Formats: sequence, structure tokens, C-alpha cells
Amino acid sequence: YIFSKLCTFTITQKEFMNQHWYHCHTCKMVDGVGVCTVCAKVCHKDHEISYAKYGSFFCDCGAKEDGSCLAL
Ligand SMILES: [Zn+2]
Ligand SMILES: [Zn+2]
Ligand SMILES: [Zn+2]
Repeated sequence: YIFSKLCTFTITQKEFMNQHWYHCHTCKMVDGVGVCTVCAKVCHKDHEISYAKYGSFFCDCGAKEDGSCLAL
């Protein structure tokens, strides 16, 4: 995919690609909902996060329609 340092939603939109992603128990982003590597570091700093898996995914942090993601 393209080079970017931002949230991978930048790359995927609501289509999917293989990537590492995380759960956030603080934000109740669990099961099939989670966050990309950038958002885990930035938007969820000091939250209770955990590794989910590597697989087909788009970032639900970047996808939040209120624009609260800090990683574009
Ligand atoms: Zn993200
Ligand atoms: Zn969180
Ligand atoms: Zn984010």
C-alpha cells in the first residue's frame, strides 16, 4: 500500500487490508472492533490496550464519524 504515517483508515477507508491491530478495553473496542498500530500508540496512549491479531481489517478509531481520531 501507499506510504503514510497516519491512521491506516487513510489507506483502507471501509475496505479491508491485512494489518496488525489492537483492542482497547478502555474504549470497549473489543471482539471484531479495534484500532491500527498508529492509533494504538497515539489515540489510545495510556489506555488498556491489547494485541488482537494480524488479519483483514479497517481501523475503527480512524473511522469514527465524529473525527475524534488524532491520527487522521
Ligand atoms: Zn487507526
Ligand atoms: Zn482507547
Ligand atoms: Zn485514531
